[PDB]
Amino acid sequence: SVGLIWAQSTSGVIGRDGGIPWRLPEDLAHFKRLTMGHTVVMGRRTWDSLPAAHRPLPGRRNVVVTRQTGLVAHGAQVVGSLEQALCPAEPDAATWVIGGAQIYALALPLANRCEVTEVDVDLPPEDEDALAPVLDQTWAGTSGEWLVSRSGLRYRMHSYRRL
Ligand SMILES: NC(=O)c1ccc[n+]([C@@H]2O[C@H](COP(=O)([O-])OP(=O)(O)OC[C@H]3O[C@@H](n4cnc5c(N)ncnc54)[C@H](OP(=O)(O)O)[C@@H]3O)[C@@H](O)[C@H]2O)c1
Ligand SMILES: CCc1nc(N)nc(N)c1OCCCOc1cccc(CCC(=O)O)c1
Ligand SMILES: [Cl-]
Repeated sequence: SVGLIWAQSTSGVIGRDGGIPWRLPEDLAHFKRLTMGHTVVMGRRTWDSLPAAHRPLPGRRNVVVTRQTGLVAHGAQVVGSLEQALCPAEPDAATWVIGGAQIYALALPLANRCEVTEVDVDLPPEDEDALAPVLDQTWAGTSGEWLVSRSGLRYRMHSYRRL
């Protein structure tokens, strides 16, 4: 079972300028709760985007997908394709693909679950933005209530499963 987890603005933006263009502590807490103890698979750009105290993400098996031969990622396992990341020598009951846009597009056909945070922040897309995948009719989901963060942003969590 492979799941995707991401946070997006309502407009679909997930990344800008090498980072995430809002601050939402409640989403980071949700991400920690869903992923702790499990495998997290990410593209190399997302690995390079992690803040220092989160590189590697503590308490998870970190896997980094790159085409670079010989890349060392201290605290993570380096693999050469998403398929390799999903064929571990040591199986894990739960594997989460945690971004970014390039890796989500490769992972979506292989996944059966998506956990999405929607953030009500106005971000007209800009040309180098990383965008969320769009879930088609093969997916169905459920939505939590709109909540207000302690920092003031409206947000809500959606849970999708493959039909
Ligand atoms: N809001 C969220 O939930 C969320 C989550 C994660 C990331 N983000 C944001 O998203 C952005 C990063 O996303 P991104 O789309 O630019 O990059 P990405 O998907 O994280 O990483 C892209 C890299 O993955 C490797 N890769 C891609 N396709 C591959 C393939 N077929 N085989 C092997 N390796 C492959 C390449 O690494 P090499 O160049 O090393 O070969 C490529 O440069 C950042 O802004 C980050 O902050 C947001
Ligand atoms: C929490 C974002 C997130 N949220 C969900 N729901 N799914 C994800 N895959 C997801 O990204 C996980 C990879 C990035 O991890 C961190 C971890 C800690 C602090 C930051 C700040 C980024 C900034 O402020 O630029 C980023
Ligand atoms: Cl974390």
